[PDB]
Amino acid sequence: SMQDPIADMLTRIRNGQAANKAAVTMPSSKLKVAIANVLKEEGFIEDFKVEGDTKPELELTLKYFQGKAVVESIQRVSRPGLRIYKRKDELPKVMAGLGIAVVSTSKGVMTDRAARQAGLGGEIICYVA
Amino acid sequence: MVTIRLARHGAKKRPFYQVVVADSRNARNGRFIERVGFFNPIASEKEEGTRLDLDRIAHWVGQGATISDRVAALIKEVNKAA
Amino acid sequence: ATVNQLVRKPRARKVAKSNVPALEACPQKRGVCTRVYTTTPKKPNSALRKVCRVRLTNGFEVTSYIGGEGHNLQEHSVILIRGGRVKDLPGVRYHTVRGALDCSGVKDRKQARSKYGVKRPKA
Amino acid sequence: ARYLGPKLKLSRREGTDLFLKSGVRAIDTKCKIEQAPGQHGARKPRLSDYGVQLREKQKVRRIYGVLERQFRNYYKEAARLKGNTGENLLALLEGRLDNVVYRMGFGATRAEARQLVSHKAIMVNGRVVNIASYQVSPNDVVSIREKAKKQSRVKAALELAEQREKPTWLEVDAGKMEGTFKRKPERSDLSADINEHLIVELYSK
Amino acid sequence: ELQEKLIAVNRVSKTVKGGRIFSFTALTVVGDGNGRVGFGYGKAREVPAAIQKAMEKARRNMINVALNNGTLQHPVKGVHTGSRVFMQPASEGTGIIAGGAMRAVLEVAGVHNVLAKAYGSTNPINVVRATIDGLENMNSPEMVAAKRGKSVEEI
Amino acid sequence: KIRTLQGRVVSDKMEKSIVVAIERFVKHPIYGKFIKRTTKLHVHDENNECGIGDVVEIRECRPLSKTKSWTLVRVVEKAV
RNA sequence: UUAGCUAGUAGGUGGGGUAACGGCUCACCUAGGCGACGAUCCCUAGCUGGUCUGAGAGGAUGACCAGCCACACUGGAACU
RNA sequence: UACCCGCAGAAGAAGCACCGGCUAACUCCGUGCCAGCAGCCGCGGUAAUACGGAGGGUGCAAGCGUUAAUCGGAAUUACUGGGCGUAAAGCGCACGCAGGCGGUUUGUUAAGUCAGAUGUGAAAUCCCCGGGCUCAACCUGGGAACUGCAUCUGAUACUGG
Ligand SMILES: [Mg+2]
Ligand SMILES: [Mg+2]
Ligand SMILES: [Mg+2]
Ligand SMILES: [Mg+2]
Ligand SMILES: [Mg+2]
Ligand SMILES: [Mg+2]
Ligand SMILES: [Mg+2]
Ligand SMILES: [Mg+2]
Ligand SMILES: [Mg+2]
Ligand SMILES: [Mg+2]
Ligand SMILES: [Mg+2]
Ligand SMILES: [Mg+2]
Ligand SMILES: [Mg+2]
Ligand SMILES: [Mg+2]
Ligand SMILES: [Mg+2]
Ligand SMILES: [Mg+2]
Ligand SMILES: [Mg+2]
Ligand SMILES: [Mg+2]
Ligand SMILES: [Mg+2]
Ligand SMILES: [Mg+2]
Ligand SMILES: [Mg+2]
Ligand SMILES: [Mg+2]
Ligand SMILES: [Mg+2]
Repeated sequence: SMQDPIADMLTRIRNGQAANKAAVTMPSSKLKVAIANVLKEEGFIEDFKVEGDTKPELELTLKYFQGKAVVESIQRVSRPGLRIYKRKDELPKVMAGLGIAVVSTSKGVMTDRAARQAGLGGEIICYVA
Repeated sequence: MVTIRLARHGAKKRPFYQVVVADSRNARNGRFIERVGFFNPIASEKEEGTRLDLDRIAHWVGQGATISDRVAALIKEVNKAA
Repeated sequence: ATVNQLVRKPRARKVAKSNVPALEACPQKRGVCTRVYTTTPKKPNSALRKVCRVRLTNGFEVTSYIGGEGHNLQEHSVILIRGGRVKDLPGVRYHTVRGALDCSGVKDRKQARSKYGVKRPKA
Repeated sequence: ARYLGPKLKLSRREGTDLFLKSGVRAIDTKCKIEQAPGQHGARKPRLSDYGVQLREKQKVRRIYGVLERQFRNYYKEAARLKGNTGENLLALLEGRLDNVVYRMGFGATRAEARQLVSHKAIMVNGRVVNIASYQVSPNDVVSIREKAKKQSRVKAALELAEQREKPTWLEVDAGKMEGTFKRKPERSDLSADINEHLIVELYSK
Repeated sequence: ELQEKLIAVNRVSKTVKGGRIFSFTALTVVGDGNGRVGFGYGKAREVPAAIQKAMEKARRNMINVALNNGTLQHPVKGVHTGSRVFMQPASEGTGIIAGGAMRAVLEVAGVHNVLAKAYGSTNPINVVRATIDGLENMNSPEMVAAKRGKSVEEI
Repeated sequence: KIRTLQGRVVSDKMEKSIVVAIERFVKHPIYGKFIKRTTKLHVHDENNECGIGDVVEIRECRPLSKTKSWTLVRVVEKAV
């Protein structure tokens, strides 16, 4: 079943990028929007849009640099089957710092760098590079 | 009772004493309460040789702790040069 | 493979099986020669290999190799045994220590004398 | 605990002069330096990667007269110390008293210098030191003690030292028969034909 | 300038009417020492002809690797057939600590500081293919800056 | 300064006593998954006010029997 | 290739008991208590700081030193 | 006793394994599927660098080999870090209790999670910078570390109620 909506969003991005698709649409959620924000603010996607009221649909405009997709790798870390939580000092850095780790902290969803600056820890949602 | 004495460490023919606060019944190099100094009788007399935390030693005597004849003499020696 | 499957049934570490069980984690074992004979080896080899049936101090009855050219060994000889199979002799999983107990060293050896219990020749 | 056999054999195997002789003579006049020892010396060794690594380590060991146990402990220490392991290894060897006695010119060879140390003819800061492996620190004064100053060996060795390049990291007074280990030698002060990375390689596999 | 090293030589066999025909294979790597690597694979009835054919093929088929002052940008994974490869940027004065097939690629590419490991099959041809491809897909802080439209403050 | 524990009443069919289960999520020391872990405690309930299913607050005290060293503080929630 | 275990058993009341709380014990009352988050049964074993190995995570281990426990020919028992 | 001085003379002090590939080190003679070697592949029927001796060589050295033993290499129990069409591996198929996991919104809670503070985590050991034995081993000062546990006060994004 649809037990992991977050891994689905990442897979929709991953497959869309591989299929040279201009955009990817999926059923929306606050958490999907919070991740979409971090992806846009770090230049992994162009822009995101939430259409509808009763059945919200999140659309993400994919980014393509030159002959290639911007998102090289996008993997789910913490998942329903095994939750990954890290302390401020244990926070992981993707590509030795050249990539981002989406962390869910007490003060919201942000990058590994952001949480490190804010002295926070949390659930490691995904790795993006 | 609680006593302030020396635990023989160092090596064969080169002893190094550790001033310890302990229950007199425990073994010399065994179970102790507090490390309160050290004594090197093979010290080259140039830089250190005998160091004692006299503030903690007096705290323990003030609580009923006895002191060995060697440790008592080392307190006399440290109260004669410094 | 599942995290849930490993929580229920953890990763099972294989127990190592010894090729020298009669030694019972001892560098050597002492025993008495039950039979002192020769055996022919496996494909592609051919010879009359010197072997002995030895009853050890721990009760184990094993077959042991008698290395080197020539030996004084017979039934009731008290010998020392060490690990080491003989590849073309199936069942032969031990070696007799030459130059220990009732086992003599190899006669007139000059090279690798330590391995055959031969003392330094006077010269 | 010391190599006592023929010395030029070691130079012949390594294919370079290891300074195992005083230097009075040209190495070629004393041995067939370009040929390996024994019956199969003219044989060209198509040496393996392991073989080239081993031969570099043996060469360096044979120069300083260090056996495997002490040398492998020199590596362990070179690695533990901060900085370049390869460089640290050469500095530890170069800091040895027997080596310092040779480098100052008190001994014709490192073996002669080692005998001077063992035979209680060498002092470090006015105190007698007879350990060949003694680690000499910067600003230390190594001197031929008064009773050994008369020795013809020492006078003859300082003469041969004049014919060798002068070590930048040492200050020797030939008349007094005393020298000062100013500082540790830099990598640029030591031989370029020593490929210490092969030794660092050999001990890491 | 061009640094070239032979990795492996093997004796292969083809069967005909009148028995086996033995040929030789040579696997080689060439590099500038400043981020350019190419591998070559030659086949010939004699060893020198094969090592030669390999070097020719290695000189062309060269690629560019985005080095970071003698080391890698980030830890990288390489894969080819049965060979899985892992490479990590190490500190200054550590050297190349890797197996023969990976060490030759890293030497001639000019990677002076590496911690490497080959997993699975250690077949030299697929190990060097996995290493080269790993170094190839390795991206620079400038490349990730260009992609993201942010620059170059990845701190 | 009042150390306290919270759990639901598993048994109430005991004169002036109750069995309370304290449930917690624990990270697996090897496989990292968060596993459910229960602690059953024999608790003193004078007057027998706690009923089966009720969420209760308990505190550690001196031994009251061979299996009881805990006593009731308050009934947090009652009757599902 | 052990699935059920439990009568001082689990809890209550009162008397006794201990230096001390307590089924520690006794009388009476209630019918509980434990267990698939592994009880019961069977096999093995002193525990730790640490030790060895390993890049780590692990693996293996518990001589010497130090801490805790247990034992003193075997089984039982108290006396001071 | 340490240590220092004097005496006499190179005098009293070198062995062990290996040399076919892996693996640094090659020849002759003897033997002839024998005698024998062998960690693994494998050597031995007339040119055997593989047996045995010799000469030469390589590696270690007051030790050197052999056997035993733990971990490593072994991503070969794979948490980090594996797999199941044909190589070992999808139960013959379904239903389904326990269990695991669970769409989306708001409020609430604060168990998991995250943050800070405090206590504790013996000393020795390990590590770092020093000091002392002629050096070293060894001894030793101070620090770092003990990645843990607990309590209290907060945070509320995610998980749970
Ligand atoms: Mg020695
Ligand atoms: Mg394989
Ligand atoms: Mg009572
Ligand atoms: Mg026992
Ligand atoms: Mg003893
Ligand atoms: Mg003990
Ligand atoms: Mg007792
Ligand atoms: Mg008794
Ligand atoms: Mg060779
Ligand atoms: Mg042999
Ligand atoms: Mg012949
Ligand atoms: Mg072994
Ligand atoms: Mg493993
Ligand atoms: Mg597999
Ligand atoms: Mg088919
Ligand atoms: Mg099959
Ligand atoms: Mg099927
Ligand atoms: Mg609120
Ligand atoms: Mg400690
Ligand atoms: Mg010192
Ligand atoms: Mg210390
Ligand atoms: Mg300290
Ligand atoms: Mg919720």
